[PDB]
Amino acid sequence: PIELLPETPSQTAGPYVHIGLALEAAGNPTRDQEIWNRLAKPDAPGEHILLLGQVYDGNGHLVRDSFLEVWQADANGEYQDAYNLENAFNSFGRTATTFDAGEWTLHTVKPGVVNNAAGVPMAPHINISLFARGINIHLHTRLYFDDEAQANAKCPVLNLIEQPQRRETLIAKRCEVDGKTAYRFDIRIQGEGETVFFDF
Amino acid sequence: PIELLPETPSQTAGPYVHIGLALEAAGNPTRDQEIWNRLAKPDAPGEHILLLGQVYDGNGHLVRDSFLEVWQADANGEYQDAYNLENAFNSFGRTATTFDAGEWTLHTVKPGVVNNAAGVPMAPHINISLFARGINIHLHTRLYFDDEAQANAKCPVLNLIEQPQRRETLIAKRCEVDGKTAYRFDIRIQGEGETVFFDF
Amino acid sequence: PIELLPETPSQTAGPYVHIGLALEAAGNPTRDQEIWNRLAKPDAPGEHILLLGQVYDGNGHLVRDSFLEVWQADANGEYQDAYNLENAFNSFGRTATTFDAGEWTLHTVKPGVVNNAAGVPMAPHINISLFARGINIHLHTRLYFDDEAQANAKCPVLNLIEQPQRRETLIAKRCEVDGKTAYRFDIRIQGEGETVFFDF
Amino acid sequence: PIELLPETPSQTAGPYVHIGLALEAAGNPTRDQEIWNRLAKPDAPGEHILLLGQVYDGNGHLVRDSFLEVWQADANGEYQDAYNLENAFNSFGRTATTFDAGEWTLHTVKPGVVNNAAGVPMAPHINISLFARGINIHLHTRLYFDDEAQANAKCPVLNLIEQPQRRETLIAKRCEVDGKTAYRFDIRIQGEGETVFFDF
Amino acid sequence: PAQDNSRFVIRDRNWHPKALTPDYKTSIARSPRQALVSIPQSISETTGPNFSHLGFGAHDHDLLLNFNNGGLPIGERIIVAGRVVDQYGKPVPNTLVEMWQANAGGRYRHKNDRYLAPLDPNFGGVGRCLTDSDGYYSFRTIKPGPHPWRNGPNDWRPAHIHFGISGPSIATKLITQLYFEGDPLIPMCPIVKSIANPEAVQQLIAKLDMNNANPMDCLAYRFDIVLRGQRKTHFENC
Amino acid sequence: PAQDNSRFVIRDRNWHPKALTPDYKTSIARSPRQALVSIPQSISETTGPNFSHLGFGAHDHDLLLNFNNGGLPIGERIIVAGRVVDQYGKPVPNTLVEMWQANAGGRYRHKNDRYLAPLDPNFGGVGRCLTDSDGYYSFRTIKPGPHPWRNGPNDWRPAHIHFGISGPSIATKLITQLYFEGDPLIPMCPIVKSIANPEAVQQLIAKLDMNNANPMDCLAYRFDIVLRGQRKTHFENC
Amino acid sequence: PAQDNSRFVIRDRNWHPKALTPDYKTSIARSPRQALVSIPQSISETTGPNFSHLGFGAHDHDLLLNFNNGGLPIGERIIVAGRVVDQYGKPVPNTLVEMWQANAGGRYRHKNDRYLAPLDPNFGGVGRCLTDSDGYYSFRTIKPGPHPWRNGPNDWRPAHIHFGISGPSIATKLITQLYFEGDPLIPMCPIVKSIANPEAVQQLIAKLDMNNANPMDCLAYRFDIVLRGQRKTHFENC
Ligand SMILES: [Cl-]
Ligand SMILES: [Cl-]
Ligand SMILES: [Cl-]
Ligand SMILES: [Cl-]
Ligand SMILES: [Cl-]
Ligand SMILES: [Cl-]
Ligand SMILES: [Fe+3]
Ligand SMILES: [Fe+3]
Ligand SMILES: [Fe+3]
Ligand SMILES: [Fe+3]
Repeated sequence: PIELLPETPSQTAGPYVHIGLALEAAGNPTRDQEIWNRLAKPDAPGEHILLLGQVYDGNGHLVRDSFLEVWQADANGEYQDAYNLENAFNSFGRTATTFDAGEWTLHTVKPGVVNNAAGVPMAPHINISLFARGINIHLHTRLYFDDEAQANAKCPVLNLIEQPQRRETLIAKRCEVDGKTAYRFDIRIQGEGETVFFDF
Repeated sequence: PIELLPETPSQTAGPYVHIGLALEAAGNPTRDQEIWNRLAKPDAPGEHILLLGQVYDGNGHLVRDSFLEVWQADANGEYQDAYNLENAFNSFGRTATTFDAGEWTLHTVKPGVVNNAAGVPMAPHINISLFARGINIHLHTRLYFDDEAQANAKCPVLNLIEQPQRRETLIAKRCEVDGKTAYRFDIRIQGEGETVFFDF
Repeated sequence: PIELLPETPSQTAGPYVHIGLALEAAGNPTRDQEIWNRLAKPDAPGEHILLLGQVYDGNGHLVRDSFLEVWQADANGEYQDAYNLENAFNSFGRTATTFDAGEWTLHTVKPGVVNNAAGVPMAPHINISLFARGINIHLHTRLYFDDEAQANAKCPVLNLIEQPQRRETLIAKRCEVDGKTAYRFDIRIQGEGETVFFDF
Repeated sequence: PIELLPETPSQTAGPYVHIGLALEAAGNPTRDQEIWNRLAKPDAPGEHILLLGQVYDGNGHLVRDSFLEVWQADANGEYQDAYNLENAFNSFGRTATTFDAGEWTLHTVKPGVVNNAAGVPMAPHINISLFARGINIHLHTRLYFDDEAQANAKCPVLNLIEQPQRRETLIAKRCEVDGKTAYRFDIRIQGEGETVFFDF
Repeated sequence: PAQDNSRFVIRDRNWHPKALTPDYKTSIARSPRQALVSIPQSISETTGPNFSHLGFGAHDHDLLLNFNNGGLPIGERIIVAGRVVDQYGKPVPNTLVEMWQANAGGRYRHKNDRYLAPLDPNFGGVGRCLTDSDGYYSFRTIKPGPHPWRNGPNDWRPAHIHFGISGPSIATKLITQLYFEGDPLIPMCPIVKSIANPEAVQQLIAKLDMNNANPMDCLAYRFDIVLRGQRKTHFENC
Repeated sequence: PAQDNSRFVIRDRNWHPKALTPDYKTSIARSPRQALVSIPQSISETTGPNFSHLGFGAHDHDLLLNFNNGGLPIGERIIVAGRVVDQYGKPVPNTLVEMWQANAGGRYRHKNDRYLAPLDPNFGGVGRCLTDSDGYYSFRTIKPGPHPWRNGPNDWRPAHIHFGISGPSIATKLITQLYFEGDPLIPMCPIVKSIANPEAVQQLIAKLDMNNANPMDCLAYRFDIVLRGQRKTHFENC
Repeated sequence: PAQDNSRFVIRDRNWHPKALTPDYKTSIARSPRQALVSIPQSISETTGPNFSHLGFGAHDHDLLLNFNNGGLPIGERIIVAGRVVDQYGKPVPNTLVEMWQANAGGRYRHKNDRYLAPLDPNFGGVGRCLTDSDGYYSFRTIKPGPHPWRNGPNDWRPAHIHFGISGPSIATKLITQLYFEGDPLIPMCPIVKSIANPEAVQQLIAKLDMNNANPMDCLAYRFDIVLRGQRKTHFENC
């Protein structure tokens, strides 16, 4: 059959990933421009939200060296690929877990609705790629919202998860933090309540 | 050493097994004669019992597409191999789990006692073979009866299970369903309370 | 794919074929029982006929060393395989061309009708296998009759010959020889008027 | 020496060519735009001629399933490559032989004179490519006109045919069909009067 | 009634696919994690149903006609034939062979198959056949099409026909899949590749069988099945 | 109007099938017995039709939809794609590629095809496509079935799709047949084997192209075509 | 009467010698130039004579005694024996095997053979035998000598015995030639070499069979014959 060039194989990001990708968190000086955890300036359109979560291994223990990259639509359900720290909104960002609490945060707006390739609406979601020492190839997941229950029930991506109980693992829990809408999204890499991870 | 012809290797029965092996279940028209779940006509000797059970994967979720084949002695502890839908009794039957409830049912008699090859009586039992999507070679098990404790305690096959706790996974639970004697036999393919599976 | 034992390959019958297969024509003594050119004793049922023909090479020259084997139905359209010189009729016979005139003869009855495998009637025919020096594998043909024109036009074997002009090569010409119905069937192995030969 | 990529090898067009290449002929519905046998709309410059011919195999029998492609200059001896069914004239056309008569027809103009690569005028000609069941790679030929004897006598392509007698196989015969100027061009693939075929 | 009079060669469970074969995703949660418990063979294991007297319809083995809704099914007409023998090379007479498959387009006639290739109104997908006294069975069918499925993101079953064979005992009963000679999907399938030995995979590939074809009519494939070797008991309880 | 400005590498007529190839019976009486007459290339040979402005319908390249009688055709859904280049490896843009084939069952929609496998009411069998500016074409179709034919007494065409490609001149025009990877009928066909070189036969075998497949939808095969090399004239009439 | 209840594996006509094999000179003018016309098998083709009740003389298989004119023939006393099977390996019982050959000096007892080697007054050179219930036949004869012939200017047939075998039908009937292990005339013979495939030629070579020899009496050669494979009809007119 047809064989193409083989893809360069993945390797773990490693414990020192913060050196190249999370300069502050490593303990090192930052350059003038950094890809980080603020996708929205205060002036961006949409509902402003705080996201937070922790990451657990198969023993129930915090992953304190993990690195997350996210990709989401703006409030209109459009992806903004022209990355610029002058933008009020960027669709892409990066965050990491603190070596102390093991908690990551992101400052963004709630994404609007995007259709799948067949034109069926997907519930509002943030695409997540998880990297860390011990993780040989990054894990893809989605963060959906518990105040979108009715949209989530019709999502054609959520519905590809065969067991309804596993879908729960993708639903962030809404709260309030210092007067701002916030959601917690914890990730369990392995075991009881293991978070659904995607291949695409 | 001596090598014979190799056995044709097993493959999964796959999700659509019912269409070749359980025609009603698929949404399909049946033929005039089918191998199904009624082992005893109402006039067969012995105690008429309803058997039922559900099947669980390693995440505790119902296996709705499983297919079972059963082989058992008649009330007199003899194996009736001459399969014929005119017979009062057949030792062989097939059943499957419904795509909703996930429950299978068999209509049969309690099997009489049968001796092993050494002449040692085995407790009354139904031989089961379990097939499904994701099961690459079928799983062998036995269904024993909780109202045969004395016999079960002495079965040379049950006594081959090293841990006593695991023996209990093979003991069907007596009840009544609409006034008829019934037993529930649940199977757990994997994990907590994993059903004992045999090789022979 | 499936490969069977290969068939033993053909070789020419050779010029001296008469030694083993046409004992008289070689110039040698005959055994008490010989397979030869009388398929019908005077008492056989059906129209008694004389068949004759010559065989030509690609240059228009007589093949004086050729050997023919024929196979035909009796007058009822039935093949008689129990070969016996006590029979009034045998379905099989052998003849050869004289080294002098180059002419073969057969004494037989006109065959009745036989259906093909799909139940369509074939015109009356005699199956012929031609052997000779220079002929590496024998040539299969059929002798049909010019007094069966309407049957011949519907024959499903004749109709497999794509060109109507080539069908003519298979039609024996009726005559009278010493008061007996006779037909001439000449064979042209190669060139102008080349006789149709079959593979089956 | 220098080897280039090899050309994709030819295969027969096969008996059902018409269905891909001559939709009417197969018994098939045609599309809105088809490449067919009318090279000149009634208003094209030059002399309007009907071309017709039959095709013979080596046994003298009609080739009823043949397909021809033609390429010719307009009346002014220029090649019109911009194919368009709106055009007064196209230099390209396709035709085929009917499954009954075995005759093809083209509606065109007489081509004007064209020079070879050395500047030498060639006699007026239509380039033909012939395809059919049993023709493994198409046969190239030329159709010249019997009323251009002076030009034919001087054609640098006709003069490449060593034997004069063979040149005549390329000369179409002028007639009238229902008052219109016509020429017949028969092709003999094999044997007596075999048509000259070209390699270039 | 059936008797304990034979023993069956023990399975090689490294020849058969293992239970856990993670590229075949559904096997992850449906494979036992405890070892199988070996038990000696007794009358319970060494007998099984004989289906000689089950009532077979005239077209039970012929898929070209067993789902007739006023035409022939579309697709490549084929005979699928072979012999059922045991490991000693002994024929398995009067045994039940069953089979099921998708239509020419890879569409299964099953409510849970929502693949967008259409159903065929003259094709059901099921057949059965008892082996004759020399071990032979045959079916007539249409060659099934490949079928995409929700395993990896671009996974396709090779063309395949599912087979179930009873044999002389419940110890010999087997479900498997037939594949077709030269199909380039075969080495890419995580169900095929649940079998670790490439020589085991070869035993599942039917061979084009020109000698068994009906000219102008249908091709044919040859698929022979080997069930566990059956021997007499010897030197038992002495 | 077209100009004489290019020359085409001479054909290797031992690479292409010869005219006389007797196992392919119909070739016996339809092959010339005289040698072809070589002629130099002139404007007559080195030009040809450009089909850029022929009016193509929306589904001319899509056999799943170009014969719609109220459903989808039955059989294996496939994309057939590739590139047309010349022998120098140069792309052949805006060239006419045409194709025709039997349905899933090997039945041709042609009055003279009386093979007993049924017609498919949503399948015609014809497509056309102009190559894009980089030499690429593609079709969507159903994979054709093998077809028996009256050559030898048990002869079967491999699954195949006929192709016609115009190229830049009548010198480059070509008709051929595509075959499919792994088809065990390929080495047995007297039409394939009209080609004497096995490496030439390989150039006609389309490869399964998983990377071009639409998941849950259709597979894909890759078939690239090489037309005669085109070069500039050099050192002519001096 | 005979019945149409069997089919015979189609002949491989590139395994057999082809008609036109010009080095064997007589085949040039005695070979058809048109394609053979394939026809399906009917009862005409699939039946044929059975010679069980042909009367055999006590010496019909024994060329040392069937031309007795006062003594034994001169030459190497040999048994020629073997089995007649079909391509499935099935014995062909009660079938007619006929044979003829030159004497020890390569001279045929035929008016047309004027070779200067003398006739043997106790050798005729014809035999026949019906196979037994297991497919076996045997002959006792003298090993024939090579034979010069007017083909090339110095052509010699290898030592050979002509065989004719009927089999169960006119479709299986075969005439061939036996050659002898190690004869270096074999690769030089244009009749032998009418067969293109050297593996086919090997099938015609009888092997020295010491196990079948009579000590102090005669040697033995083994020559097995494979006729076209016979099967039952299946799925016909349905
Ligand atoms: Cl659901
Ligand atoms: Cl006709
Ligand atoms: Cl086998
Ligand atoms: Cl390429
Ligand atoms: Cl006698
Ligand atoms: Cl005997
Ligand atoms: Fe590192
Ligand atoms: Fe399947
Ligand atoms: Fe000889
Ligand atoms: Fe074709």
